[PDB]
Amino acid sequence: ARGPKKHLKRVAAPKHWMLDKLTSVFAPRPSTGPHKLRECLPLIIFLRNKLKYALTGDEVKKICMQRFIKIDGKVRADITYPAGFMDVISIDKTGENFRLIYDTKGRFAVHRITPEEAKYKLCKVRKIFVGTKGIPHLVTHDARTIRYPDPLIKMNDTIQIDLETGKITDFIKFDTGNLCMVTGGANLGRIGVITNRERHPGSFDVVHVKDANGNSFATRLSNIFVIGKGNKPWISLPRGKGIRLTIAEERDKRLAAKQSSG
Amino acid sequence: DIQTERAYQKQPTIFQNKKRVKLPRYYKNIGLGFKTPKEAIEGTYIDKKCPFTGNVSIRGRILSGVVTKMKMQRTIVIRRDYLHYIRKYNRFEKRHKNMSVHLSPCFRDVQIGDIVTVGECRPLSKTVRFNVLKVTKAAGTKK
Amino acid sequence: GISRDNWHKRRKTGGKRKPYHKKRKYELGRPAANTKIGPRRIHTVRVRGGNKKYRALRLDVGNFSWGSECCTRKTRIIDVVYNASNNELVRTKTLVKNCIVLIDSTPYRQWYESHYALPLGRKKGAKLTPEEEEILNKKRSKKIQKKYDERKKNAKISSLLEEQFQQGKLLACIASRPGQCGRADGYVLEGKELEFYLRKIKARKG
RNA sequence: CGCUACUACCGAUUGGAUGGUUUAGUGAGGCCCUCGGAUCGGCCCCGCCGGGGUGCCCUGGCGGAGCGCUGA
RNA sequence: UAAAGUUGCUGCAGUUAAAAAGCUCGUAGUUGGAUCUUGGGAGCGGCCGUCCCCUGCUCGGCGCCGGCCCGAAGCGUUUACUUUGAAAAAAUUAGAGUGUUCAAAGCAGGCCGCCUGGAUACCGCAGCUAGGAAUAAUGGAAUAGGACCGCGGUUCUAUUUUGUUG
RNA sequence: UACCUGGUUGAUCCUGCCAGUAGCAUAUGCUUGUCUCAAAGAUUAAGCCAUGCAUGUCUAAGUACGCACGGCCGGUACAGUGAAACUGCGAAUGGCUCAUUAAAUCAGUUAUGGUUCCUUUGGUCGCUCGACUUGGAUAACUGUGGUAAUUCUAGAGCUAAUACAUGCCGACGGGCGCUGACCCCCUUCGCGGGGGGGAUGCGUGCAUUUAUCAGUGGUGACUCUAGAUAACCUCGGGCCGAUCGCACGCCCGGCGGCGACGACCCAUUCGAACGUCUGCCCUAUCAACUUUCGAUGGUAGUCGCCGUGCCUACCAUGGUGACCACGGGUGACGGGGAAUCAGGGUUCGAUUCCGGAGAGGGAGCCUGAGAAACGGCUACCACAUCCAAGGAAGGCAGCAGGCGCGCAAAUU
Repeated sequence: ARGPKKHLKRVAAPKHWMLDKLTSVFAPRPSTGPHKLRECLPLIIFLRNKLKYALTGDEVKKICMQRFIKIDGKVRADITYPAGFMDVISIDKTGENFRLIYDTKGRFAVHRITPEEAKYKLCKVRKIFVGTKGIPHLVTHDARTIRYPDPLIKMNDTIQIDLETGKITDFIKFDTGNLCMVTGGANLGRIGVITNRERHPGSFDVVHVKDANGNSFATRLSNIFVIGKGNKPWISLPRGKGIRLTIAEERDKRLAAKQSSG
Repeated sequence: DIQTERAYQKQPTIFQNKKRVKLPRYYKNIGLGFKTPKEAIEGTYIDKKCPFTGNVSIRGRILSGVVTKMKMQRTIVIRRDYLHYIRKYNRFEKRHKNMSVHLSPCFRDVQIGDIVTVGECRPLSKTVRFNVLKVTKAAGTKK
Repeated sequence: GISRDNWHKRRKTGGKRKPYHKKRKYELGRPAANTKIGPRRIHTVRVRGGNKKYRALRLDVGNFSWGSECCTRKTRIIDVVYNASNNELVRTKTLVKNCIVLIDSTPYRQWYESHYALPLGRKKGAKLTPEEEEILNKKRSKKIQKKYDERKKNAKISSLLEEQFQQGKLLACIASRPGQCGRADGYVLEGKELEFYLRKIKARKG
């Protein structure tokens, strides 16, 4: 191509959207925004595939242009707006609030949060910058340039912003024994305490993470997010709790739940 | 001794015309735990493409090879021998890729056969993308 | 047009390439500025990304820096003397980066004579008849004459610059690219640099 | 050796036809630089009279030309 | 494409069926003899089988009266090999679930609003990572510019130190 | 399912091939009731194309005096529906094809500390110390036209801006660097020594460009980020808002909510570009090739968005090769993949996903964040269309469709 691409093919769409094969040639190409193309979940796919409030993508145009949807504290009217990790979708006329947390499989799930929980969100910082007059700058994983932050906050720490004001309230520092949601790679959706940092000058630093059933696993430090100091998370967690039961144990629990229920 | 070009040769950073009443030398640690040599700091040479006393940063790949030619000026040809696996004939074949690599004149005593470590950087010339980081001398050759 | 392509030319091995695509845009050459010494003519060029780039074609002044005591002034460029790259870009007086140009001294001589309060240049025998900078050499207060005296103690300039300030023309090294930024900024040659470039101008002379 | 048939081969013909690369000579057209200056202005000038202030001045509508200046 | 072990790595042939150069030397290529950690200390099960151990040198915590026990970052031959880990688009293939009426398909569906699914594997080589050290290469001390020792000296120099300022 | 079988002989055992055997994917023959999916002008000609269509677009919110429609509390302009036209944005995606292309493309793998980036998202947007809203064109409109002809346009009369231009007030009262009149206090017989206030003037924000000095935050490492000094400021000219809409209020004219649009710079996103390591088919009846029209280096420039022989000038004589360079061929776009397949393999991949390339052949450029764009423009070469013979117009390897080519492929 001799400029930017404006279409996304249904087949070339990321697997974690769980778009079917047969409905359309094209997938909703996420608009440019805070989250990456292959790490986001467009508003349309949340609004008509996950929750099924719409039937078509013209229904999603009617929902969003009534201004009933409010992603992380501000009303958007774009059907292909990239809503990503830790974002809070507040559908206000229904009186509902959803956090985009990764399920134990790599998808984003329908995680309903309370109106009090929906007022703050947790943001991993990407870099520390010194602005034009000695002004310290954070940049979060969702492109928030927050200036005059606490000096103890360094890269790979998470900060708790209040949506309404956009100012930091608390922060977890990247230290051992802290909870870690894995937000990239094979372990996408795991939750466990950080047990080891392994430095690599030049190459990528890897981080071993012990789980709530002693299931230790590694991950590239790029693909890591700290969700609470020690063993207490600062968010509410979906069922499975990022523990990742095996396919043999999944089969066992699904079979036990079906036979016992009736 | 030096400055045989038509233009004046100097380090760009260090300023050498301060009012008075030995010139100071710019160097740096290259990173990756590779020691800046003595001849880089104590020496009087001036090379824009030295990874210790020049405008070049080592990033990405660290490789090695054997110094095979030293006839180009300020740069050498190394030779990387490896084994490619043909899976039909469940065996290896001996294959080589010789690459032109820049040789910083802080490495004053380098002979052909010496196992040199090289660092990926920005392209210094048409065919050069690698600076020499350290030289380990050949098997024996203490004399 | 005139291309900046890596594909039009042979490989390490000496094997010619067959070109797989026609000249791209971003693989671009624009004709050389070859900026001269004359009344300021600078042509703005649109470049990649809708950003601007100022082709100086004539340029007669420049913000040159006297790095010894860290002063810089807008000074007239009068002559190109020496170019290390091409010997024929001296006859055709083309300003490029790392040119050796004669510039005016009078902004620096003015600064020196106002800051140090000592007669610099000024061939021995003559006076200043307007009596302006003659009064700016004299007539200070109690403690500020002491400030000028403490400054005067360590106010020695090199005999090389003393000669050049006397003729009214310093040697300067162009540091900016007048082809690119449209400016002819630089620094004044001193110490080993000045001795080097005076030796190269002397060798070219005969 | 002889008859029939087929297939390649050789070669007189400084053979012929589709191409491609190229020495040399010419070289459309764009682009850049450079000199351009058709044309269109706006300005200072005095010829003409007011409103107002007091012959002088701040100005409002009508034309002139040194093309005088500079602009596109 | 298999059949074709009639292209032969697995895996073919070469006395006579087609096939070993007339003979020798010879540089790349390919392949290369043997040899350098072993006997144990400890426990469980019924003499045997699995398990724990045979390198040292800034800051901390099971602490004790500057040291010892322990953890963390770093230093610690080079690979090849093997094992693990990270990472690697989907679609396809393998494959989990699911009565599209069956099936190819599909990614849906199922309960008198709710309950779920949209798994997982594989992804040659090369690059990254941490175990193992048999096998195969490779290294050293042989005019000793060999170690590990504490010593005598020299040159440059963080500055801890003279109530504060030379 | 790890499979063979007929054929040289009078008969025999062999070698060995021919022929059978089963897919698969192109053609074609004959036959064809139901139903569900579904390939389909790739192979030959990236050959030529009639005709139609395939990229346009308006919200409360840039610009409404078309009476084309249309309400009445109008004189404090503009009710509202609104064609056209200006402005903005898009037209660089999508679609098609596989000609070129053999370390190229592409794949895994890294880098960008070597670059650019409309948009989106979040920052910034009284940080500079020095008009209660400016200028005059132009289009639709109206009206005279010309040519045989085109999505050809010319002259004249008007009139809009978020078009093109120009530009102030406020914050604003003062800080901070020099300057430096003046003046104060202490020691000395005094000069001298030593320490504070200070009129005036010159500068000062971010961005651009150069030089210097010191060493807030960050990396494995910057000549990083930030700081300070000195300045510079492209007249073909960085920013600091002369913009629009909703509901409108409180306050002795000031002050304010919720937006839309625009904007320097930073980050983010979408990317794109150029590099790292490794990997490709046949060919030796291709063994030496590359190099003063750059070959491999070095130095300094030019150009470029940046890195670099990318291109100059001057030096150096290098670089690649039996581990197959260089040249040639390819019925070669590459990959994910497909067919067969015990274990190995063999063959194919024009074809819906990713990446690349091209629009009849080369070439050049405009505009824009993005093009060397062809449903953009300018030539040349080729072929071809209207013509009143002066000229004008072209690009189906888009969807249909036609001709041609063919063994070979569907509805204007």
